[PDB]
Amino acid sequence: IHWPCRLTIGSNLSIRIAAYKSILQERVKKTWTVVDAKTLKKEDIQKETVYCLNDDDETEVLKEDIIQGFRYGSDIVPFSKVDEEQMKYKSEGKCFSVLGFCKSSQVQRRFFMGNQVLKVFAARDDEAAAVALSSLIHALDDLDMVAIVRYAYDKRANPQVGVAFPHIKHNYECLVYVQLPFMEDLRQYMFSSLKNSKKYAPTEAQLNAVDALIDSMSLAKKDEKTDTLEDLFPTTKIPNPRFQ
Amino acid sequence: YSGRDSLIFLVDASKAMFESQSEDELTPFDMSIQCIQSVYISKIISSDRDLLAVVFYGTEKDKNSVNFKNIYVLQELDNPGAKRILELDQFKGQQGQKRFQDMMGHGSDYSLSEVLWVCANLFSDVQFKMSHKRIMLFTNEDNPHGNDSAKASRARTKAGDLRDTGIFLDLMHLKKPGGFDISLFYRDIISIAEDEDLRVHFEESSKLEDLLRKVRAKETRKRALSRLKLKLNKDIVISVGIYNLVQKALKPPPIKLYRETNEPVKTKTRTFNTSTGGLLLPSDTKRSQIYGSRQIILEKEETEELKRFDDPGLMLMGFKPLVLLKKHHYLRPSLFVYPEESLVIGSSTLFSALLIKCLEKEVAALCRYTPRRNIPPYFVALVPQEEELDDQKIQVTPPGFQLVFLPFADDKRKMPFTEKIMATPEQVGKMKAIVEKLRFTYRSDSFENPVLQQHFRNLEALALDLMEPEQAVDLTLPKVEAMNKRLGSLVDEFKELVYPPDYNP
Amino acid sequence: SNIFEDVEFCVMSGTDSQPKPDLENRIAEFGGYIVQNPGPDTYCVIAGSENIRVKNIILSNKHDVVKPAWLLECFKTKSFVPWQPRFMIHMCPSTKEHFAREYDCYGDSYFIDTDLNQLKEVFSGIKNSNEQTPEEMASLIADLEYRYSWDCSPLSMFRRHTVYLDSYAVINDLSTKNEGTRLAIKALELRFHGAKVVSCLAEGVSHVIIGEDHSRVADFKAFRRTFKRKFKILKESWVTDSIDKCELQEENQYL
DNA sequence: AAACTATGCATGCTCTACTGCTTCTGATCTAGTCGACT
DNA sequence: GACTAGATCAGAAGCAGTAGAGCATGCATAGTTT
Repeated sequence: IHWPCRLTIGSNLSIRIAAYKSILQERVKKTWTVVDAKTLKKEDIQKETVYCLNDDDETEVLKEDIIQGFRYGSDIVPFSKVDEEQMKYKSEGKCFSVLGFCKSSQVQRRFFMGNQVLKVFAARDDEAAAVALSSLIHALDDLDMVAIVRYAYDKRANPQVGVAFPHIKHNYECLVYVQLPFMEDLRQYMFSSLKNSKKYAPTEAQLNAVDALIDSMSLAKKDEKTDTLEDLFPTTKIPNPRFQ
Repeated sequence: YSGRDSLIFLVDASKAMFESQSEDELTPFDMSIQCIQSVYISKIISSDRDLLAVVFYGTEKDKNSVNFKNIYVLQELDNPGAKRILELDQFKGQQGQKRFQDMMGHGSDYSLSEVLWVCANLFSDVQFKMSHKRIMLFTNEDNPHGNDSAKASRARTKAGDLRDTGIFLDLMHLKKPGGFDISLFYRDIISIAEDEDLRVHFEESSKLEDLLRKVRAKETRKRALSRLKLKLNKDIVISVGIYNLVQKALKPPPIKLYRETNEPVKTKTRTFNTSTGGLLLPSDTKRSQIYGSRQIILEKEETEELKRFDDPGLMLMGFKPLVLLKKHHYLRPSLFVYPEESLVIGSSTLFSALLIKCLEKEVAALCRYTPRRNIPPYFVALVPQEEELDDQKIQVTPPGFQLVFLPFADDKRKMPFTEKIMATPEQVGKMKAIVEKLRFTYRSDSFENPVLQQHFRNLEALALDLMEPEQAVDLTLPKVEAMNKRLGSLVDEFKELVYPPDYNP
Repeated sequence: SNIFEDVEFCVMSGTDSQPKPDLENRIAEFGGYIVQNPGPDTYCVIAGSENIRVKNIILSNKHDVVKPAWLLECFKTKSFVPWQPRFMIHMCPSTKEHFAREYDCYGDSYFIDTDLNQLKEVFSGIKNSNEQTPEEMASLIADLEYRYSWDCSPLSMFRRHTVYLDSYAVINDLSTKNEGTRLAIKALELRFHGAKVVSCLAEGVSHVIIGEDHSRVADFKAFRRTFKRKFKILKESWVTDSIDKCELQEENQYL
């Protein structure tokens, strides 16, 4: 299916766009059902959830006598569900706004986040939107830039900051959007340097052997008929063995 | 870094600390209280497992484990909480200042050796392993023992003993009418003395501004997700640890409390036959899948065995040019692979040689990845990473391998057919002008998660009983006002060039 | 002494003279059930401060917020006192409907009479508004006094007698304000006693006061001829005698 | 032609298991002090 | 001898991250009725 929205650079410009999920991890939809060992029937199995206090007597409490709360460090503060819904961050749903434009070098793959990649095309059967999107894509490609944008599927979806970059092919052209990490999602881990290390300095013979191994195990062949790199082991086209 | 963090706040309670030079300027005691509260909040949010203590010296009343005179230990080393924050805030206001004077007193003789001794005793009373032992001295006085030299020598000896033990001390000098001279007496007490911090200070310490800067983000210590095995061959083997340099941030899980008494409630689950009414175990159950009219029954162990191909770890397959790794072929966040050397010796040299050779040849190592048992294998690419450090020798990109998951055929979806429509040079130029107008520099930490920040603020308001929760400004908004003011007439020209008059987008 | 018999009570009082634990202990010992959070069974929540929790409860119109003073008074008399708008910070729709019939929209009642303190609190509840006008407000005040026979007040004696004073050399000209000594004080006192003083001589002027300056008597006598209603020129002794005797003297003796 | 209903899907939320890493705690070996004995 | 100390090493609790299952709910689009 297509996700329709409006790419807005400011408060006036707006381009009708449709986003599809280009890449998304595939999972089995059928779920294993627990049944009784003897009768092989689901009816003879029941799962019940009960709540009790931290006491030997094991006092029983109704499900309607439980309040949500949160730990604040050495203590727990109640936080009712209605209170949380009232005080939770609220924003307009289905927003695709271009926060800004940045050099493609400033955005690195290693910082990519999320579990999906979106492909954004112009609105179907819309000449003006297609022309505007093509102009934007060509300008970004020529300037070697990407668009840092704000994305939200709907009202409930949490706002996300992502990067959209051009993707131009002779068959079609579009934008590729991938989520970017927040300042809270980055881990600052320090690792000891390996280039300046003296205890783990390889010798010349070891480097030569590693070079020979790398050359021998190359998975790409340089076809001289067109002077192009052909992949002998393309793992992207292989199906997932788990399903089979 | 293994252990916890211990922080003790020493707040001087002399008369000079309770006077304000100019109007509209909070007294140094109140400033110290606010700094302590901010540190408490930052510790509660980032890492609540640390220990914080608050000790006052120079007060009339005394409360110490040894019964030293003129020293009060308001809060012993313990995990931070809302109760301690409220207790500190009780002295925040002028009425709180009066309460502190009445219940604590001020204007009494004291010895720095005594406060250092009680601080050391407090440190020695913690049963947990402390990675860092730190003390902060909030005092605007620079020559406390100006009328006695024996006390100065005792304080010097105590400071030397604390430094030898491993205690790291700071002096958060505050505003003074005349001026603060660190070189006078405190120079020999600070663990580390900076050459710049030698002249007389006529203003507040720069550390105070940093301390007051509240930070709202969970800090996680370095930890390897898995110490897996890389097998170039069935005989050649090395050990490598996997880390997640980037990880999604989730709010703390909610907890169920009893409404009547507000206490934790234990949650339990059970399964029993509707006929026999007896407890059942996972080993006394079968998994069923219905396809149309047929039913297929498999044991739990069989279902687990279904997704079993190879043992956990990384198995090398070959090397591929980096040009073949598409940027848009992203499925999951990338991981970091670094040699361990704690399991198999000699792996570090092999890893370094492979890294440098791959960097020279610009080839990524293709491998089969099995993070855990009973997990289907995946295809991953290890791209070598060059150790990158910015100015002043601060690392920004560690050396190792970047593991990127290569999507399978099923993970890819086919897009609907579309007809290409090239844009004329004029429209492309107008878009170039707009983009150049909206130029901006991007950094990894230029944005904050509004949901998490709002949740933290709401929790703070609930815990501290504040009137309202301070609204957290979100930088994820496009601030259309500035963009419109900057673009000018470019948008109208672009619309005229592209959008027909009878369009109404 | 279980006046409170199996009643759920939620206390959320913070910055107040009596802290939470004392109120909780008193409620527990007074045969009352104390709960940290409100539920469907709770019928009122005590709140002495407008904290975040109290505001959230107010926004969710499903509970009643009561000031701690209500519980203190209940303890004082050792009995269950009926609710009043004074103690209620919030009113649920059921309680709002209940109070609407018995009590006025403000903190005033329809059946039980009002006293000095109660009327003071009622006036405190109503906040000042600016939908009135000086002229219409004065007219309404005069009508109210006339309807209920309130013309015997000492400070409202000049309510229905507007007075124009010759404090300007040129009539109907504000730029010619005079520096008179007795005249300014007399005008100030007359306006203090409820009289209406207008800087512009309009058709509504009914009385005129002129001091020792007799030069302008002819001008006033000429002006009053054109006026449909002729005003009266009175000496400064009339007002002084009226204040001294605390009642309106006849102007015929000072014309 | 327009209004109401139907399916369909996506994403965030909750729970329960699963595995692996880190820290705390309980069981097991010796120096010193007092005492017993020949 | 006995004991208490001291140290010291092996098992259990907590945490973090992942997968699999079931649902809230709202936003889109296809079909039926007036």
